[PDB]
Amino acid sequence: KDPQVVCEAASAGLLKTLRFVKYLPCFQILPLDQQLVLVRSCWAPLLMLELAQDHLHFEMMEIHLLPAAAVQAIKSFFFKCWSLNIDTKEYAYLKGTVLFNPDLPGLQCVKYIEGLQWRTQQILTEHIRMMQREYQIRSAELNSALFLLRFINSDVVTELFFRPIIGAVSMDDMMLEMLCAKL
Amino acid sequence: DPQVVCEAASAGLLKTLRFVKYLPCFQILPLDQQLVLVRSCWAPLLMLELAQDHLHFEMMEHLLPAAAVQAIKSFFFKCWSLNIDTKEYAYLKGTVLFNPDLPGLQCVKYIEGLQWRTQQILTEHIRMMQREYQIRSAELNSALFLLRFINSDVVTELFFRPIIGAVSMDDMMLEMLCAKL
Amino acid sequence: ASIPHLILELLKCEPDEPQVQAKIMAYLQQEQSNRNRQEKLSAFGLLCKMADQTLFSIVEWARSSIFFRELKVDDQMKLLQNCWSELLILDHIYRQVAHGKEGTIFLVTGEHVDYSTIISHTEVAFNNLLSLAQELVVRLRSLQFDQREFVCLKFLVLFSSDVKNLENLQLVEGVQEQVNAALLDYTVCNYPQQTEKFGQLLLRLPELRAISKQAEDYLYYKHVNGDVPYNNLLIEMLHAKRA
Repeated sequence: KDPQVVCEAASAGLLKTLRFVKYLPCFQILPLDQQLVLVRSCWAPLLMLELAQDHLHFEMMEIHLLPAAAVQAIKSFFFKCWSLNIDTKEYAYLKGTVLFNPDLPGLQCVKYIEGLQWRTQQILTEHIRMMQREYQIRSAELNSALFLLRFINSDVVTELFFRPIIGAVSMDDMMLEMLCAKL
Repeated sequence: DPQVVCEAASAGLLKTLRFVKYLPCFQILPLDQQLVLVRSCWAPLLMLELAQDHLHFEMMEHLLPAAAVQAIKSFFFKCWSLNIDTKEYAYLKGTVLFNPDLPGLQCVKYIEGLQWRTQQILTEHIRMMQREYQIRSAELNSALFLLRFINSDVVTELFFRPIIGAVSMDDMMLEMLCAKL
Repeated sequence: ASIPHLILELLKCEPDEPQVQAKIMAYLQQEQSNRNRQEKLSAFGLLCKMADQTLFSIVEWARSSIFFRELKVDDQMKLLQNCWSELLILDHIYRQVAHGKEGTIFLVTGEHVDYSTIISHTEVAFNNLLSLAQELVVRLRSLQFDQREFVCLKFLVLFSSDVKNLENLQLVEGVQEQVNAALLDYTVCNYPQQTEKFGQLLLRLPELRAISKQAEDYLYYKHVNGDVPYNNLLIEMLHAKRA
């Protein structure tokens, strides 16, 4: 079946995500207000990026507990990632691309993140050339999955995976406790 | 012949050390390390330069060590025999310069990588033209296999004693690396 | 023996000194106690984590500072990206003025070691460095130095007008000249016959911007040998500033 188990594996995924982010030097060096911003947005895409990586195989039949194409976007994305054979290294930079997004509203450290994204693409363009050849083709392939990700929503995710567990709590409140808890 | 060859044997030694010294991935070294390398690679790297410049020279009844002499001779010939192009000669030199085996190294993992990227960038050159990798590859490794028998004590006596007269090729080196700094 | 209004409140931004060593040392003791089947560190790697924490603490000290608080993050990070080394070193230096003495180095963890036992157990590249620091720790203890002129310097390094891109350039313009003066008063005030002491302190600055570069170059060198821990902060700080 779907509900308790996937939501559990999904929730596990959220932790691993935040642990990843939290330990980044370029990240933990930021003030909390700013750390909180980044995370209060990217958490949704980033979770998706993790779950694709752990090859999450879920299917929710439906024989406020459905939207329609919304749950499709997720599968489509997963499959795209899979069909592209992404190594742990690329995943890591992909997450980086999402995380360091200077456009996010509420940032005050725009310029700082500019450079972080820059280096993010830098170390990536480098890895690509390292592994196999080209960079014109593989770049488009990656941006391909990223583009397919921007259409996920962050209301659907929380509802599909977390509402069963979290119940009646603001996901945004959760992040704060997570930027502090465990570790 | 003596003044003739020794005069140019140094023109290679310097031609060599300059190549090494002005190497960016080389500047990043504590010198004490940066030296450990040169303190060994110099004899070979030298031979590779001379063999690249087709340095011909003969002998006379000038001293005794024969095995030492015949080894050098055999080396230059095996090199010329293999029609080693410019790039190949370069990549060979790097291969000599970086070996993590040298005792006293504090940066093994670093040069191992360099060692790696050298034979890597070398394979690409082969790919680009002369096919049959294992062939051109094991072929060059043959040249390198010869260097093993050189001492570098002999190289000294051969091309430098007549000109240096006892200052060592230890005292020499130190100067070089910092001189053109 | 009184101090100007500036330095009085600057001393208020101090980190404590008992509070930290508890934090850090417990963190490190925790880092090694940690359960990884692999990953020894070990002596070096662990010392990098120490240096990291120090820098973390140094950033808290910074953000939790009066003149630093105003002026927003984008610029906050630019100041940090310049002196992160110079400060990290200086902190150590002073710690060697306070609790440093004979042939004994005092870590920020409150532990101590023999300068001789250190120098022998370390590579030459790192000697040309530690010695270079001591050359200064002693040179300067000689000039009767303490926590007052210390914190003056911290801000001086942190707020160097010799940067580049930023908006509130006026703020640094201010404090750079507002602390130069504030220090000058204290120079002769609570001290006997130094006369040119101000010029001397202000003189040992590049002599530390210089120990810094060489220290970074060392970090990069150790980093490139893989010896530096995974998510380490110094190497991170180095790549932002370097390129």
